[PDB]
Amino acid sequence: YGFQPTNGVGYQPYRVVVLSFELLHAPATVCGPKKSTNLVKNKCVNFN
Amino acid sequence: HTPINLVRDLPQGFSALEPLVDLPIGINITRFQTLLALHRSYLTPGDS
Repeated sequence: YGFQPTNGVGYQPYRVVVLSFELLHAPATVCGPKKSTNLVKNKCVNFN
Repeated sequence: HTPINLVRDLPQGFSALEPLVDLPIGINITRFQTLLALHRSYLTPGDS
């Protein structure tokens, strides 16, 4: 591909990353991040 | 891991085995084999 900075938008090289997420029965290794909150004690709270 | 003083057989006694590792390999394994090591002293020539 002849990419040159002068070219147009379509012409410009683009870095593309595709994250395929194979889903199998097997143990899941890649999980999402943890959105957590502060811990409060001595109060009736709904904890997870 | 425990220390023992007994050559002949397993010692009679009860102990638990705590889990060290859980690996996600997910491969079907039918068989296994153990590996041993050789020990050579200074006196020995290196050859096999």
